Amino acid sequence: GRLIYTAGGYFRQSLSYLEAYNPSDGTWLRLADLQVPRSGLAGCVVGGLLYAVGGRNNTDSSALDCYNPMTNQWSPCAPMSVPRNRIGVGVIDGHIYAVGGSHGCIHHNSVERYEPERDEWHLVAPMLTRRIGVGVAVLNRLLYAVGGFDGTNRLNSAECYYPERNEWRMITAMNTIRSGAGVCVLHNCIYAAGGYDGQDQLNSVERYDVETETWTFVAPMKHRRSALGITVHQGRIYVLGGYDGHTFLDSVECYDPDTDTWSEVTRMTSGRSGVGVAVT
Ligand SMILES: CCN1CCN(CC(=O)Nc2ccc(S(=O)(=O)N(CC(N)=O)c3ccc(N(CC(N)=O)S(=O)(=O)c4ccc(OC)cc4)c4ccccc34)cc2)CC1
Repeated sequence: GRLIYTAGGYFRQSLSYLEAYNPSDGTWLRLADLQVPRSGLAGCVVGGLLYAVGGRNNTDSSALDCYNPMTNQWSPCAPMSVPRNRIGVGVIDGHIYAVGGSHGCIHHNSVERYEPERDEWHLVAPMLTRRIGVGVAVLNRLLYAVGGFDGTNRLNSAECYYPERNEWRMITAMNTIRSGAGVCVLHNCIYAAGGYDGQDQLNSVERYDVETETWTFVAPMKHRRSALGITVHQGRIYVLGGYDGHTFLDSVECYDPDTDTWSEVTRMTSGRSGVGVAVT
């Protein structure tokens, strides 16, 4: 079936593991290592290929790498215009948007679009706010950028990028300050799980309802975590690993909306934070 893929991460050092999880049977698979270990990166899928974007290696990375699940092989792509650690990523119409992130102490508000048909990156309109450790979600061909750190403030704001118009507009702020949160879209809402509010790692979780332009809380996860991996598979949310203030988790929790519950459904081969994640 489809698999949940987790690339890179951090446990004492930057990692190059690429493992895949099969929710239809609880199995883990070991795939080809990343050529350079990275954490703080994001994953996404376009046309069957997995992409590892940005992060920080063993200095901050502008790398974009493609993984073919059919050949079990990694291949370099065109690099981004700038290094982007703690990057968020979305896909619109087969094009990868790289949002925010950091290069040393520069906190990006810039955004660039990658086209796989050309192996080219191009800058689009910059966000209204600099954000590293920013969650990114794509709903209704709109790209949403949620939380993060702007270099001075941890943020609870969120903005919205309009591709046809090439512009950003703020939207309603979350109830909670969140950097390094997990953000995805499940059943036409934006979900923001976990994060770091400035003093603690969070386990709260709020979804945004576009119509009501409201953020409302939902059942919190069992393990407070930041810098977690997140994805959606067969109508549920999966959060993977992360840091809870003391430990690098190996926990994988699964949110079911209909029942509004978080189950623990497996554990990673080892505990880690700062993984990129995708499903294909
Ligand atoms: C310098 C002194 N010191 C401090 C800590 N320490 C132990 C340690 O370092 N743990 C540790 C914890 C995570 C990693 S990581 O996942 O790999 N990584 C760096 C990467 N790119 O690899 C990242 C760090 C911080 C982030 N956040 C946003 C943001 N802008 O900071 S955050 O989640 O909100 C946060 C977490 C923790 C926190 O402290 C509680 C505050 C905010 C990230 C967000 C998204 C993706 C990666 C992030 C690596 C080591 C050793 C030494």
